[PDB]
Amino acid sequence: RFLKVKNWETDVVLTDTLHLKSTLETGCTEHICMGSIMLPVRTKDQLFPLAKEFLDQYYSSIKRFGSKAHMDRLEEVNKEIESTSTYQLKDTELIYGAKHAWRNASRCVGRIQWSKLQVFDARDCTTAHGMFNYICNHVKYATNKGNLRSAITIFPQRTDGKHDFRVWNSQLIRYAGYKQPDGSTLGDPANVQFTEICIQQGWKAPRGRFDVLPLLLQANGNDPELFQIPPELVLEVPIRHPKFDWFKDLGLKWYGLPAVSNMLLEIGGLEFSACPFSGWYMGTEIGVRDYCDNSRYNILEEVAKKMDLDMRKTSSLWKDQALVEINIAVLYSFQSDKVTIVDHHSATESFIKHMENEYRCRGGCPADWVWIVPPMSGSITPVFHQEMLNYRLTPSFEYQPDPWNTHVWKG
Amino acid sequence: RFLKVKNWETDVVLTDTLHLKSTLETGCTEHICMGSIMLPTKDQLFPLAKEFLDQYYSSIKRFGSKAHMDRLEEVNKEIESTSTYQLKDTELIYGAKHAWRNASRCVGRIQWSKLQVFDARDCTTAHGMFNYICNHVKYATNKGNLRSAITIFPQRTDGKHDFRVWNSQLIRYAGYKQPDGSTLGDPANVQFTEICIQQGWKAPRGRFDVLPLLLQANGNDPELFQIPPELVLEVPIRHPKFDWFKDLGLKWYGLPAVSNMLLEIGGLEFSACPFSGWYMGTEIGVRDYCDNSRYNILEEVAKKMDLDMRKTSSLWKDQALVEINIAVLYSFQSDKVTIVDHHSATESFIKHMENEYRCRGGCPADWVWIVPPMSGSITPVFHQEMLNYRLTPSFEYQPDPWNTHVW
Ligand code: HEM
Ligand code: HEM
Ligand SMILES: Cc1cc(N)nc(CCc2cccc([C@@H](O)Cc3cc(C)cc(N)n3)c2)c1
Ligand SMILES: Cc1cc(N)nc(CCc2cccc([C@@H](O)Cc3cc(C)cc(N)n3)c2)c1
Ligand SMILES: C[C@H](O)[C@H](O)[C@H]1CNc2nc(N)[nH]c(=O)c2N1
Ligand SMILES: C[C@H](O)[C@H](O)[C@H]1CNc2nc(N)[nH]c(=O)c2N1
Ligand SMILES: [Zn+2]
Repeated sequence: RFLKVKNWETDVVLTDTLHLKSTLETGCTEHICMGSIMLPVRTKDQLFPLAKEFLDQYYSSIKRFGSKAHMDRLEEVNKEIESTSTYQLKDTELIYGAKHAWRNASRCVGRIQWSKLQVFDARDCTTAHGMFNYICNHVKYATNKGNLRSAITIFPQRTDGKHDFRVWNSQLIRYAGYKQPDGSTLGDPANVQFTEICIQQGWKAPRGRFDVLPLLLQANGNDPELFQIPPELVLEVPIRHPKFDWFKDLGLKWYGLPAVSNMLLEIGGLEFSACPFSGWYMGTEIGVRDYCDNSRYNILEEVAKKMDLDMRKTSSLWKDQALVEINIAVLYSFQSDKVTIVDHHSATESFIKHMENEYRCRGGCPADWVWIVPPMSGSITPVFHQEMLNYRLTPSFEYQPDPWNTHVWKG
Repeated sequence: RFLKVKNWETDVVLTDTLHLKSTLETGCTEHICMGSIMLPTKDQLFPLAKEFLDQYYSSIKRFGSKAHMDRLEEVNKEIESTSTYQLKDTELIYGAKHAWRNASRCVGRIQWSKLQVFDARDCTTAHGMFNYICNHVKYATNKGNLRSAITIFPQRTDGKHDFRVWNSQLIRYAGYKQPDGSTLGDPANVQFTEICIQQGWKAPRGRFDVLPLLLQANGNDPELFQIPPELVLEVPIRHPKFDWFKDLGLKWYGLPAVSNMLLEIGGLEFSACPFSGWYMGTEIGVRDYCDNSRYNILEEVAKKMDLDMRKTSSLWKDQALVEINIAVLYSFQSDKVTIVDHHSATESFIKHMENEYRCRGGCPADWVWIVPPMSGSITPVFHQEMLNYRLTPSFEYQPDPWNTHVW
């Protein structure tokens, strides 16, 4: 069965057949849409179908479907599963797998870049210290002195789920936050809980507004250990505004490398539970969400103050006014320092073109509108007017519970 | 099956039980989410009627009472005979108010229980419909102190006797494309603005030309009528800071009044049912003025602001968009015409959601439509998980008359 999506701005219609190859389930039914819900160990029995499915895709993409090499590989994975209850991916398979997961990520506006991903294979890693080493090379390579490059590092897959590799950090680089006894937060409120663990694990806290957290790393199901990213490796950008000279005196800066480290890469039924990946920022991620969410740095008040806006009635749109100024400043700061960044008009325009192309070549592009539309200026970007279909393909990135909620402490 | 929703800005958690009473379908399956898609007999009539009368009698705490059963009985008899039935006034009022209460795409529902219902079921002609509509407009407008209202024309019968209002809103500006290539006035209304001339309207050939009402009673060819200009309240748009703003010569009408929808009560189809309330600011400033296939004034306003229009990253569109929206709010407020800003309306709807969770056990809401088209993440609805499902009574879309009416 075929499906059509329409663009309401341009009247362009497209046709999805790709949703037919859809394995996983959405959370919705005929009677309920869960489209805005934030969050919607394997036996051999369930493993071999998922293995075969994946290897069938892999072998079409290299145009060797049904080849002797396709058949032998199947045969060999089969054997290894019945013998060992799991299997190992070839290098090329891991590469293709990680690229496809990104490509299938329906919540990512950045997917035009999907085919340029530097995959680091850290499947020989055995210790935390090893993890730290791999991650440092990740950070340095992806940073590339401000000329950011997409990359991901892949640690050893789950086995019995008692020997997990995890990167406790949600991102490799993120600022501390510290709840004060008067109730106010210093630094990033998003990171309070994780900062406390870090403190607990013996991290000595500088207790400033922009302290970079230490990596907290678990190998082979062991207790996690702390490590300090070398600060020479952490690219940061001081936030100034092109016209507003007082802007710099707000004391704000942000780091340049967005690197998500808490998700799970599923490839052919294998679970890679530490797979930190990184790209570059869309301006709004910092300027709208990081600075301006009420449960984050929440600088709207102080920026609006300094702008002397009328703050006495919301109807003055003073909140909206400051929000724009702050995003102007984020883009200007990064561009001035030659650190890769993309604005939301440009990101969304690019994505429309990716999506169209994806329909042409692939028969579809799963896309989550709730997440693809930017958190400011929604309707003046072309994605707002784009109908999208959301469905789950593997390989894929999935969420996983926070490790402190599930970890068996060794002491 | 007892579902939770979380606010991620406040950690507030509500449990939804109301979705279990869902009678309509979404477009979504286990395998595909369609959340972002704009438009996805005696027999079936009795259950629909029963289900409706059941909620009615329950709402007035007379569930399973004498009066309840008798009514079920009476409606049963009438169906058996006439192949339809008629709603009592009280039911009609409940039906409409509830159709609005169940509108998952509407942010303005905190107001749902104060809808003024005008029973136009006794109407028989376009002139009649015109008269009923003018009274609606005048009552609703109320000199700027806008009031919610809906006017209900007769229900569908055999579906060749349909009452329809061909306009998509009662009050909308004409659109005509010119030899030059582009468009004058409002590009959304081009096709209809033609159907009006292709029907005999002389057009004042201007921008903000209020279009003629085009009315269809009992299935007949539809007829033209000009709403007395004195009944169309308009607001000249100016900026509280920028005096050149007014020189763009922009105005907007005060009365948003949707007129092409179909209202379904207890299986009955009210296909002419224009309803109106008041504007949230962004509807005009973000959508009407700034959409590319609408008035598209951003490029023009940005100029007068002397912004850097060289590169997308100066956020000039965004900068302008805010000022425009300041100007709309400012003007309406100055002229004491009712209007609500997106911050206030979303705060109100969060409050409404609260209310509905504890009083009704839930509140269907379509996130894609509830979050405003600007400044999304700084309004509280952005961070609010919503569950979307279809309840009844309801408003529903229906095909453009001209594609359908037998001429
Ligand atoms: C090229 C630079 C990139 C940009 C500008 C970009 C943009 C984004 C943005 C704006 C979001 C929504 C995040 C939010 O606002 O909360 C997102 C989500 C996502 N992105 Fe991309 N992205 C990029 C690279 C990548 C890479 C390299 C991967 C993995 C290989 C990736 C995978 C995802 C995933 C899995 C999500 C969903 C997160 C979730 O479900 O919580 N992104 N991306
Ligand atoms: C009180 C002032 C009101 C405000 C501020 C309000 C606000 C809104 C907004 C912002 C939308 C999304 C529309 C768009 O962007 O195109 C909306 C849609 C809707 N509203 Fe309300 N509304 C109000 C009164 C009413 C009344 C009186 C009714 C009916 C009695 C109603 C029923 C609907 C319906 C049925 C839709 C969209 C239907 C669809 O597309 O499926 N609204 N309204
Ligand atoms: C609070 C919260 C709740 C929840 N249920 N899920 C989440 C995860 C969502 C998320 C949060 C921050 C950063 C990203 C990331 O997606 C940010 C990112 C990553 C990459 C690689 C590139 C880029 N431009 N941006 C994703 C967060
Ligand atoms: C182009 C298009 C195509 C399509 N298939 N559907 C639509 C959506 C239908 C719609 C359009 C404009 C305004 C409203 C209305 O929702 C606008 C409105 C109505 C009321 C009563 C109050 C208020 N504040 N605002 C509804 C649009
Ligand atoms: C494609 C997308 O579904 C469509 O543009 C929707 C999105 N959200 C909307 N939200 C509102 N309030 N009004 C709209 O017209 C739309 N349009
Ligand atoms: C409730 C809702 O799902 C949630 O607040 C979402 C909405 N859209 C988003 N979109 C992006 N890009 N990032 C987010 O964190 C969110 N949060
Ligand atoms: Zn859905």
